[PDB]
Parts: sequence; C-alpha cells; structure tokens
Amino acid sequence: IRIRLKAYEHRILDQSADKIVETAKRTGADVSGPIPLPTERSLYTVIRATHKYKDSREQFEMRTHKRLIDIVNPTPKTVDALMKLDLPSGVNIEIK
Amino acid sequence: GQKVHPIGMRVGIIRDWDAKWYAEKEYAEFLHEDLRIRKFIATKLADAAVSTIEIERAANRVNISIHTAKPGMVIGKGGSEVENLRKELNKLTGKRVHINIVEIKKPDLDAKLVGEGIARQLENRVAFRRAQKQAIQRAMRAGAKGIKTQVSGRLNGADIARSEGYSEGTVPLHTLRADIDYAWEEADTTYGKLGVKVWIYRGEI
Amino acid sequence: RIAGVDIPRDKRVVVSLTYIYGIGNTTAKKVLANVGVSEDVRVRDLTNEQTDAIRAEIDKLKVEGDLRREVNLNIKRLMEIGSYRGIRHRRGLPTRGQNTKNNARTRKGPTKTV
Amino acid sequence: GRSLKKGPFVDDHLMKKVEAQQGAEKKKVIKTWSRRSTIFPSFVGFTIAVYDGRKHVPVYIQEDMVGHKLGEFAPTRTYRGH
Amino acid sequence: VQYSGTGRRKNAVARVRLVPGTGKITVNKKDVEEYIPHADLREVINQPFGVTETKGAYDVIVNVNGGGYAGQSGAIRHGIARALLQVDPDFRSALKRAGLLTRDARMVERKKPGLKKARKASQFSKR
Amino acid sequence: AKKSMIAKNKRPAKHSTQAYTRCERCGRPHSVYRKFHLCRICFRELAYKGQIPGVKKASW
Amino acid sequence: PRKGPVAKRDVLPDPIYNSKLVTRLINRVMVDGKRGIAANIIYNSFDIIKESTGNDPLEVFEQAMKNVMPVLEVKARRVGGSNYQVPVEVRPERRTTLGLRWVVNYARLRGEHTMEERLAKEIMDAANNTGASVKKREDTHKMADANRAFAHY
RNA sequence: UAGUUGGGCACUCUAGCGAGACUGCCGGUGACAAACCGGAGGAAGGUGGGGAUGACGUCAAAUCAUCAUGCCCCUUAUGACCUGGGCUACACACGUGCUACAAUGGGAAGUACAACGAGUCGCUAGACCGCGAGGUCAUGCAAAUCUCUUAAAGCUUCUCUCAGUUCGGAUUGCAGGCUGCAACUCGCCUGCAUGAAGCCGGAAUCGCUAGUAAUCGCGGAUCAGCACGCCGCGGUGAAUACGUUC
Ligand SMILES: [K+]
Ligand SMILES: [K+]
Ligand SMILES: [K+]
Ligand SMILES: [K+]
Ligand SMILES: [K+]
Ligand SMILES: [K+]
Ligand SMILES: [K+]
Ligand SMILES: [K+]
Ligand SMILES: [K+]
Ligand SMILES: [K+]
Ligand SMILES: [K+]
Ligand SMILES: [Mg+2]
Ligand SMILES: [Mg+2]
Ligand SMILES: [Mg+2]
Ligand SMILES: [Mg+2]
Ligand SMILES: [Mg+2]
Ligand SMILES: [Mg+2]
Ligand SMILES: [Mg+2]
Ligand SMILES: [Mg+2]
Ligand SMILES: [Mg+2]
Ligand SMILES: [Mg+2]
Ligand SMILES: [Mg+2]
Ligand SMILES: [Mg+2]
Ligand SMILES: [Zn+2]
Repeated sequence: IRIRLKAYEHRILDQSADKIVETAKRTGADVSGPIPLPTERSLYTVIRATHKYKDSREQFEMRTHKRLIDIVNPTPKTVDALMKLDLPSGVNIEIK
Repeated sequence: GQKVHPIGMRVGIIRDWDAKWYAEKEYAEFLHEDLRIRKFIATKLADAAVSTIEIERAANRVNISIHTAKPGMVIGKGGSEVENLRKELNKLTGKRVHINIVEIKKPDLDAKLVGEGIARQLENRVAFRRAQKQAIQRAMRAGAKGIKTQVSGRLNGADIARSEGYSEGTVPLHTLRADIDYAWEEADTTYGKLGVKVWIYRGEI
Repeated sequence: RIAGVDIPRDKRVVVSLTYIYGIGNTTAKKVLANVGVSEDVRVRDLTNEQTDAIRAEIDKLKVEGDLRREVNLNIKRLMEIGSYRGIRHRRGLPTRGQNTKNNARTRKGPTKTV
Repeated sequence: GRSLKKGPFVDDHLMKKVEAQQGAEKKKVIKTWSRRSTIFPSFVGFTIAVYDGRKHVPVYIQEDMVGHKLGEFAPTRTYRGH
Repeated sequence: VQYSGTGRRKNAVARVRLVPGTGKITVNKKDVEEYIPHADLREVINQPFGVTETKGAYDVIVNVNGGGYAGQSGAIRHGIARALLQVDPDFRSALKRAGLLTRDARMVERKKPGLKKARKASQFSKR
Repeated sequence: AKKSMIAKNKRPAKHSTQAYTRCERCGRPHSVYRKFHLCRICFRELAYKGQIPGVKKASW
Repeated sequence: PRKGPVAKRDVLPDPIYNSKLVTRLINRVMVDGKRGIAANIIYNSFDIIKESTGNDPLEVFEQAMKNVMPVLEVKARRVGGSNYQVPVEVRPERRTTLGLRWVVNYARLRGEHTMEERLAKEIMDAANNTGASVKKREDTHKMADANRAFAHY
C-alpha cells in the first residue's frame, strides 16, 4: 500500500506521518519511510499599490510539503486501522 | 511610510491560517465558499462579539469554529440560535456544516473586538480621545504587554481629516516572534468613514 | 549574363545567383541541386555548359521584369479597387497593421521635423 | 490565414440575402453590419452598404474585389491630414 | 580500494573518487579532455595535485552533474581536494593554504523586483 | 456600471471567447488569478488576513 | 570609495604560459564573458608572434608592456575658477592596467581583418617601440612634462 | 540499449530534526571601557551573501475607476440591452526597450553541460504526413514516476574574406498553419519572393563594486489565440575603486 501525504505546514505533516507509521507498525505491518518528496513551491507577484507604482511589488509563496509512506505485507487489520486513523483537516491523504 | 500588515507579516511564522484546509482542484471554489460564509456570518452575528472564523473541510463536511465573547448570545437558548445558523449555512453552502463556538477569554485583548467597540462609540459621537483612552485602559488591565490605537478621518466633523493615536507599553511591529494582534474597523459617521486601527502586543512566542 | 543581370564573378555560385532579382538563397540552392552543379564553385569557374543549364532553370523560373510587373500589378489592383490596403499603398503608410503613432519611418520616409 | 478545411466565412444572414436576390433582374442595396463577411462571385455585381461604425457606406462588388472582407472596403476612421 | 569525495560549485555537484594510478581523469564516463575542452579549466581541476605534489599518483573518476562546465570544473576540484584529505590528513594544511578546501559560496544572486537583474536598474530619465 | 457588468459576466457568454474572468470578491476584470479567482488587490488583502490557505509572504 | 582602499581580487597564472599577465590580457580582450574566444585569440596572436619572430612571445609581450606602460600621468584638478592638469606618478597596478588597456584598444582599431592578427601586429610594434600604443605613452609623458610646472600639487 | 533487472542506499539528492559563527579563542593598539588591526581554526569571521522587514513624519503627492465612503448631481436617463467602430489614428516631440551596423562575426555540420517552474480535457512521448508553421494516429502522467525539456552561449571542424556584403532584417507581394463565431479596421506564426535605414552614434545623459556589469538561453502569471514587457531560474563571466576637491 502507498500513502501520499500533502500539507502546507511540514510540522503537522510530520505529526500525521508519525501517526500513520505508528498505527501500521503497531498493527505489525512493515513500513518504509516516511520519505520526504521535493516540496512544491509556487510564487505570485502582485503590485503592492492599487494604482500605478509598478516598481513596488510584493511576492507570496505557497508551499506544498509531501511525504511518502509504503506499507508492505499489510495485515487485514491495517487497512481498516489506516482508514479509521483520522488526520487533521489540513493534511491531504491519498491511498494507492 | 507604509507598513506591512501585522498579521500577514507573521502568518506562517507564528500565526497560522484561519482557513485550515487543503485542496487542489477545489481550491478556488472552497475559498469563495469560505468568503461567502464569513461575510454571511459577520452580517448575521454582527451584534455578537465575533472575532475569528476558522474553517476546516473534511470531505463534504465543513467545520466552522466561531470565536465569540458572547457565546451564550450566539448559542441561544437550548442551542436554538446555533441550530438555525447551521440550517442557514447548510442552505448557503449546499453541504453539511458543523459549528463550534469558542469563548474569547479576555475579550479586551482582541484587536477586532477593541476596534469594533471604539467604532461603535464613535458612531455614538463619543470623543475619540476618550474612547481610545478607555480602550487602552481596559486592554492594559486585561494584561496586554502593549497596545496601540489610531483613529483617522474627519474627527469631530472637521473639514480637514487627520489621524490621532495612542499607545502604552510596547508594540514592536518589527519583532517577528512578537505576538501582535491587529485589526482595522470603520466607523460610519454623518461625515463619512473613520478608520480605527488597533494593535495589541500580547506575550511573545 | 543569366537573366540579363551581370551576377558577381568571384562570388560563389549560390550567392551570385541570389544577386538575381526574384531569387533568394533557398531558391538558388534548389536550382543548383536540379542542375547538379556544386554550390561552392565560383561563377567564373563554372563551365559554359553549367551556365547554360542554370539559364534553362532560371528561364523556367519567373524573375526580373516579369516578377516586378506581377507585383506592381497586384499593388495596382489593390489601389484601383480602393481597398484599405490600396489606400495604405497610395498614402505611403504601413499596410500590415503596424502602428503609425511612432516608427513607420520605412513607409513614411525621412522624418519631417515640422 | 483562414485554414483551408474551414472553408470561407460569410455571415449566414448576409449570404441568405444575396442568394435571395440572385434571381433578380436588377439588384437592390443590401444593408449589412457584417464586416467579417468574405466576398463571393455571388456578391459580384451588387451594391452592399457596409456599416463603418456610424453609417452604411455603399460598395459596388466586382470580380476584382472578390476574395476580401467587406469591412476592408469601408474605411473606419477619417484622416484628412494636419 | 577507493577514496571518495564530494565537491560543489554554483549548482554543480561532483562525486569524486581517487584511485592510485597514473593521473588519468574521467568525468561521467568520458575523458577529462573531452568533457572540459578548456585548458584553463583542466588546469583548475589539477590544482590540488600541484599543491599536494601528487601529480600522476592518483587517477580520478568523477560523477558530476548540475550547472555548466566551468561550475562543474570547480566542483571537481573541490571534490578532489576532499578526496585527498581522505587519502592523507597531512595534505589538509597545504590544501587549506591553497584555499581548495573552502567551498566557493558565490551563487547566482536572485533577481530583485523592480530591477532588470540582480542589481541592474532600469534606465532613469530625470525629465 | 459595476453591477451590470458583474451580472453580465455571471450570465452565460454568447461565444466561447467572450467569456472573461472577474474578481468574484470585487468584480475587478484585470489581473484575476485563476488559482484564487481574485484580483491582485483582494488576493493581497486576504493573504494578509490569512484567509487564503497555504499562501504566505515569500522571501529568499 | 569613502571608507578606504578595498581588497584586490587575484588572478591565477595562464594555463600554458604560466603568467598572471597573460590571464590579465585575456580578461582585457574578453567580451561578454566569452573567455574561451578571448583565450583562443590571445594564443593565436602569441603563435603569430613566435612565427614572425623567433623570440618567445611571452618575452615580446613583456617588452611591449615595458614600452607602453606609462610612468607619469596627468590628473585634472579644479583650482578655483581654473581647471588644469597635474602630473602624477603611476602606481604599478595602474601601469599594467593602462598598458593592457592601450594595447587592446589600439589593436582593435588596427586594420587587419582578424583580432589576433591585429593584436600580434600591435604587440610586435610596441616591443619595437613604435605604433599607436607607444604614441599614446609618448603623448601622456609629453602632457605630464608640459604641465610639469604643477608637480608641487 | 539504457539505473535497465536483481540488489543496496554507501554517495548524490530530497526534507524533518540537530551542530556550526558567538569578536567564541590568540597577538597588538586602545582611557584597565567600548572598540579597532592582525592570526589561528573552520565551509563559512566579524552583519558570511541575499531577501522580507520601511520609524515619527514629508509632498492637501497618487487613487471616489479595486473596494468602501459624506456631500452634490441624473433618474424613460449621466441608468440598461444589442451589432459595429474606437481605445491599434499619425505632418510631429519625448521616455522605455528589442534588433542591428558585423570577422571577439554570418552561415553549414557534429558534439557538451543547467536551474526555476507548468500540466486534465491539460503537458504530450513514439511513429507517420508536411520544406516549415504544424496535421494524423497514439503513449505516459493529477506527476522526484510521463511530458513540456537533448537549453543557448560553449567546444570541433568546413565556408564566407571586410563587401552596405553570405552584415542587416524593416517594408512589401504571394502562398499557408493555428486559435476562435469571426484575423478588414486588428492576432501570432510558417515558406517562397523582396531586402529598407543602419559603417558604432552631437550637446548631453543612464546602470553597475562580483558570481556583480556584460552576455546566453530557460520557465512562469495574465492567457481560446497573442510580449522585444514583467516575475523568476540558471550558463559563461569581467574592469576598476588612487581619493572626497568638485
Ligand atoms: K495600427
Ligand atoms: K517612440
Ligand atoms: K480577466
Ligand atoms: K539533512
Ligand atoms: K469608489
Ligand atoms: K463619492
Ligand atoms: K515624455
Ligand atoms: K521593447
Ligand atoms: K566562423
Ligand atoms: K485582427
Ligand atoms: K500564452
Ligand atoms: Mg518598468
Ligand atoms: Mg535575389
Ligand atoms: Mg499590432
Ligand atoms: Mg543571470
Ligand atoms: Mg478573453
Ligand atoms: Mg531590522
Ligand atoms: Mg489627479
Ligand atoms: Mg460613485
Ligand atoms: Mg460592444
Ligand atoms: Mg493604450
Ligand atoms: Mg564594415
Ligand atoms: Mg553598493
Ligand atoms: Zn478583487
């Protein structure tokens, strides 16, 4: 089984990743990771003023930190355990 | 010279997003849904001392944490008010909405609440100096390490607009670790808009 | 010489051909490929027979006064029918959509400081 | 230019009007706002009043004019000089 | 037995491996002269051997990528110095006095908003 | 003519190309980010407020 | 600057002639950071020098530098309502800089088709104590001598 | 055939946690201070480089056209709908750029090295068609997996021989590819043809102190289509700073 986790804050992402690994390992399944993936970054530059003044800019960035988890020899209990384990709303989780 | 927004400067350093959810294909739709929800909630609970709306999304659900200094007024008797609000929000959003009220202990230390109070008094034609002075008094007694307030416009209906402010303690806007709340409110008077800006520096992080 | 135009002598054959009106560098390469003559040789070094073969290709082609008459006929056609392009040609202004507020010197001519 | 597979372009209303007048001994002026319409042999021999932004300028079609847009024969803006 | 090292210069990263030999240098499965066709850059790569008096003693295999040829040459030089450190700690003093151990941190300065380049500013007309 | 323009933009377009994007918050036609469906002004305002998830002041 | 003299960045010796001076020459002749073209031109010019003259091109180039490098320059000074030149001895750093600058500029102005040919011709003439570069040095010394009355400044 | 397959993560890399740089240590000067100069060590030394950060205020500076707003004004009209046109005009003046005037170059062939980012009806492999723009079939990828994307300067050969040219690429004619309902006003791009001014620029004036200037490409937002602009990325990569009179 493959679990891809994405979040805007690496701190909560690591918390959720540790929870996933802990529950899987407790269930007895083999776990590889967590594996950091190259964080995506996007940049948006906007004129600071509301009229003219092109030279004065401001730049905002959105970062998506991503973690990869691999479960091997997953026991039947692990599937329900991982589906029951609920992450914070700020973390996006994908399975297989 | 212009100054960065105090909250925007610290978002991602020590302040966290109020919209605590993640989405890729639904990002724009969720953002506009949040904006409509926030606007509707402000209009509906204007009288209630609402400060912060934290929105979370879990599949079709929407969890809305509303901070208030009048939780009883917001909740209503037997939760009637919150239940009616959930029905209205469900209609507006088209999906299940869980609502959680939060008590704003020490309301005097909330920038938006202090600014709203000052704006209400100005609309009632209180002396701007006295309004700001009493706001600072209450904030300091609440225990703010510092506070700063500013009112700008046609003070006392004067033809030439100007800005008058007050402060006490410490408001190190350039200190990034400093936990400084900020808010801007508008008081509508017979002569137009007056802008009320409040900075409240609490214990740093 | 070839089409009534005395192409340069020492230059290489492709370039000397380009000196003919109505023939660009790509066209010169194509005609030399058809005639089988190498492109590196100078026209002075070209033999009489190679020159005659080149002449046949060029005559098969449309160049010089023939091409000039054709293009002038097209431009005259526009001007007579009174197209927007025809009026542009008549008034010496850019015909391909350029802006005339600045630049446009190529069509307009030398600047008149008045 | 206009891709070959697409064929020409001519506004259906304008094309319909010219086709209706085809079976005519003497042609009547056709008032159009369709600058985009391409000229056709059917258009030949007619008088078309093309809108130029403020009024319908008449234009007499001919086999030389064919293959162009109507709007090109109706100048938009007037520039006499300085 | 092989002696490893890592070198970095601009965006270039070079994994260097020294093995005792004749001084042959191969980069990414191609000879040094092929990979770096600039004599100055080849001399730059060989600087560590000059300072350490180990000319021809060791052959080099470098897996390098990122950046251009000049940056990769600097990375190869840095990795070679590090590999020499592994070979003999006593070379550290000579290498340091040559500055080969120092990691050249001169990176491409970021473009600034309102400026055409890192520092170039738009042409300014007073009136 | 802001309200009329906003209503017209909301209505379905007559042709595909006619469709254009406005800042759904203020209706500004120019400089509307598809990712956020906001003008630069509203985007900067809400980003400061921290109501746009993930976005924060950039610096490097 | 106002603060004081600043550090001077160093130059490594030339790969084949093992001379910092040749590296500086490559830098001067370089354009748009095209150091490869610059170095090739310098080496071609040195080959031409060795061919047309049996002497070592490095020695010939050093001879040209000795002939072209000035000794006394003139620095303009505004004295009240009158501005005039003042003689000044040239520090060795600026001496080499001016020598290289003059050589490259006059070489680029030469009439030979290729830059390396122009550079080789200019270098050989300068070594022989003739040409535009030597003329520039003579004019600089002449100006300094003419304004020698102001040496006290 | 390929890092492919097996196998391993050691190296690189990715990204969390840490270490480190603090005048911390040493010599000298200094009013026993602050501090300054030098040295060691170290990847980095004195703010290491860069960004974000912009005090009280100033110019009734800019914005009632982002938004909001007191007052004044119009209310079958200064409101609203539609097609078309204009914002793209053009004797002229100015600003900002792009390309050039060439041999440190143009052209032909071969060969090498990046980074930042974007991708669902979107990025598109591969093949075939077309001289080309592109078209057809079709492949993988919601992506460190596939793609855009073998980057250009560079390097090696061959040719050009100082020529308003094999420099230049405007203008123009023709013939076409796309997007779109639609390319005349008024899109971009391609092929053929044509081949303008321009021979390094008066008074004057601009940017820049190092991975900087210069120069070479690449991605991106806006976006059906359309940048020499803007934002960002990396490649190559200099000269000079005596000094504070002006
Ligand atoms: K125009
Ligand atoms: K202009
Ligand atoms: K838009
Ligand atoms: K690490
Ligand atoms: K307004
Ligand atoms: K108003
Ligand atoms: K101007
Ligand atoms: K431009
Ligand atoms: K060449
Ligand atoms: K058009
Ligand atoms: K585009
Ligand atoms: Mg600008
Ligand atoms: Mg010709
Ligand atoms: Mg145009
Ligand atoms: Mg750069
Ligand atoms: Mg549009
Ligand atoms: Mg600071
Ligand atoms: Mg004004
Ligand atoms: Mg109004
Ligand atoms: Mg209209
Ligand atoms: Mg305009
Ligand atoms: Mg010339
Ligand atoms: Mg500086
Ligand atoms: Zn907006």
